[PDB]
Amino acid sequence: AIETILVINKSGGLIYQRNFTNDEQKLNSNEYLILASTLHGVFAIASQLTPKALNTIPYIPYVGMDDFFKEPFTNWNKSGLRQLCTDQFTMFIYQTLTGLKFVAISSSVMNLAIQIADNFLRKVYCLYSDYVMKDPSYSMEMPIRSNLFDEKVKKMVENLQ
Amino acid sequence: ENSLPKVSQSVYQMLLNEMVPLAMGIERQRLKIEEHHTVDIIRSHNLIHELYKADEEEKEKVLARLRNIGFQIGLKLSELLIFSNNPNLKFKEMDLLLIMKFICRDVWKQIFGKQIDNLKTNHRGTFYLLDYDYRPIQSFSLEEDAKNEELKMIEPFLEIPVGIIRGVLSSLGYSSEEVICLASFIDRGVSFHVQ
Amino acid sequence: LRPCFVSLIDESDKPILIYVPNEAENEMNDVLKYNVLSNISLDYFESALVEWHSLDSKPLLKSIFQLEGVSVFAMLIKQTGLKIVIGFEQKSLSGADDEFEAINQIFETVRKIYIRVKCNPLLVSGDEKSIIKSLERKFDELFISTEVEL
Amino acid sequence: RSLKAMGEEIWKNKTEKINTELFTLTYGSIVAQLCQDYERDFNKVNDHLYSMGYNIGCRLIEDFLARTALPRCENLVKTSEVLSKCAFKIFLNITPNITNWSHNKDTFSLILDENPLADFVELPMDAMKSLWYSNILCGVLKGSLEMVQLDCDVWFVSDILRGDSQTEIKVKLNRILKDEIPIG
Amino acid sequence: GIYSFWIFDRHCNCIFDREWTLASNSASKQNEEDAKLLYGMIFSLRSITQKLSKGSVKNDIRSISTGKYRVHTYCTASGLWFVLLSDFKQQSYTQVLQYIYSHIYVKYVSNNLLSPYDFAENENEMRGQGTRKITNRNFISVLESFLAPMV
Repeated sequence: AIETILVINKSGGLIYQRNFTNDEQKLNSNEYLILASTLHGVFAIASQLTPKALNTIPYIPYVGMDDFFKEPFTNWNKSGLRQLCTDQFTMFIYQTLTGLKFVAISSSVMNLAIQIADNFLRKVYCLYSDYVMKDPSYSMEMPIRSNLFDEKVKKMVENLQ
Repeated sequence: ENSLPKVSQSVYQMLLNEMVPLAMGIERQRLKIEEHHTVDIIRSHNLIHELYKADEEEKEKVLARLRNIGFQIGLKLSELLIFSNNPNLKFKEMDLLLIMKFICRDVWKQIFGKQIDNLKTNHRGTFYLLDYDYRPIQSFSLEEDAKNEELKMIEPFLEIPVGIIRGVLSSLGYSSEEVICLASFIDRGVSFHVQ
Repeated sequence: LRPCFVSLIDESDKPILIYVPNEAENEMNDVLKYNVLSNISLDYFESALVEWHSLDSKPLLKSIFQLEGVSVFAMLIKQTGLKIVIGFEQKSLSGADDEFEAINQIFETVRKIYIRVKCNPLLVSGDEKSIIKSLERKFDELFISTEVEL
Repeated sequence: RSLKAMGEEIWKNKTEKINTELFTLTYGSIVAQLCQDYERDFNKVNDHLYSMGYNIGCRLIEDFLARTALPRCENLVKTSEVLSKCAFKIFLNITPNITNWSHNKDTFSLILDENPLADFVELPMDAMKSLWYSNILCGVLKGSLEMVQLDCDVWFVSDILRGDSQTEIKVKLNRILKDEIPIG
Repeated sequence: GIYSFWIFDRHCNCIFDREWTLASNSASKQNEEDAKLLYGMIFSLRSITQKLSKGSVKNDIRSISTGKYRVHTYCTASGLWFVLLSDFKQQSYTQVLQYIYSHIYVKYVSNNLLSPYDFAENENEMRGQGTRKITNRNFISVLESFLAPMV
């Protein structure tokens, strides 16, 4: 259901883009960076609406057949954008405590629907922090040029659908 | 019986709203619209109706033009009512001021839809008809600071069915007069009064 | 069920309107009797120790009279000095108490009609002419012209 | 074709019926009111019938979008055909046809089959020149289309009375500028 | 739970009055700054989904689904953006917003000829710093009638 994944660094810039299974393109690189800068600008102001004028945990369904940690975990994203839905796609956001934002955009629709696309996105943040965090070519906050990263998340797109 | 021709009540109804700022723009005669040929200045329909009663001009000459336009409607629909349908009550030449109850039982359903009337006549000298929810202006709004300031405004809208029912009597041939009040019903208002 | 006149007097003992139904289209010159019946009741406000008023909460239907073919009374509200009276023709008179409270409540309907037309600011300074025609035009359907409603 | 059938579905959705001849007399009456009020200046009633049309079409278009939940068109080529069938057919029970569809796709014309403004209409020889009868239609089309952010100009060029020929409206697209400066 | 209704035109203006239907949090203006920053969140994200378009059509925005609440929008094709901030108990109100456009809006605003299109004050500050327009006796009352079932 998911067809493109981005990751964002904490200083408001794109890190990685892969248009996985859409296979007709019109977007080159810096327009995706325009999306990355604008979602960082949106996620700036998207807490202080405070419309209330005043414990929530995610869960465990075992996405991606083992998994890494079989427990209903916490999440740091208590105030801000989580997901969007339009008539042609839907999009997802997961932040870390450190500051990396973890985009996933899905063309079809896939409560529980945020929670499955949260449970996917803890796995790739584990997979980010084992396969390009431990890499001496990777200087900090740069793009990802590990091909070893890229098929190991390309395998997990077909381990989703 | 026969039910052949149909066009919408909606565009009709906004045209029936829109004869009055038409007439105010007639009396008062840039958005350069038809720039192939000419130009227009502007036309503030929200302020044209806020120029008659919200500025208190000499509308009294203009009120005859609201009175005039319904007459030619009111003259020439009695023949069109038998091309509307032919229900055999449609004949005109049996009664004088006693089928005006029943010609306004049909054309008042054919330009205003409903038939809630409660007619009253004093000794069959003067006949008056009233209704509780008038179909143009009980879809209309206010500026919410009061209500009584808004009933100053709507007074030219009442004068369009002056010309209609005066048209039908002059279609029968008459010089009998007519005046309009504005009622207030108590349950979930405007009255008409002809001689 | 039909009044024979309608009379209206304010607190300065000035008659506002001595309205008579059907003086055109029917019999004239008994209006000359009707307004002097109204003036008999006007100087017959309180006379020869006969007291109409004992309840000060709501001014109810006060003392009935009968004089030379009519049956008159008074209803002094004592609110803004309004002194309005209604007679009835004694010919068609049944003399019951639901009749008596019925003419009490239609006296309060004509009280309602006067207090509605008293504060209509759709026309302002309506105090001398066609206020009278307008209130007559609101009179002449509440007791008559019911003939075609059905 | 769905947009073929939308007009018939809305014609079973909405229930609003006036007989068509009653509409014609209320249009002939108001143009007669302009004809006798103003000084037989058939030139000088096209402008103000257009002013009627402008100030009623820019309140017409949003109830048209209320009944027809349609996205905002951006070319000429789809809004021409949906104006040629749906936006008339839910109001006026007609289907005007687009013809003379120009190669540069900036202009066209529109034959309409019949109109309920000009069903049984005769004009005098004083009125027989220098007047277009449905300039309110020019008004409602131009004031409709400038709400939806395209400043097209249409102008109705030939009556079935004036010249007795055919019924056409010459149309021309212009810029598609959208609103801006949200910073202020 | 519904927090706030707002009305957004093409000229980046809100036309929502004193906060209620649980926008006062007591029926279960100071937010004129909040009109701008709600508009900046939507219009920027209008341009995101506009730039990803598939199949010869544009894209309407159903709902940004934030943390600890939601926001539901209905952008028209006339540039009217009916926005509604839920509390994540019900799903998208994509026909409740059609009911309050086709019935309570267009039959009570833009048919009433004593009130305008609310466009501009005969002047060129439509894009900001303008006092709002929608104050009707009927419309505000019948809106509050309709939405007191929700909150």
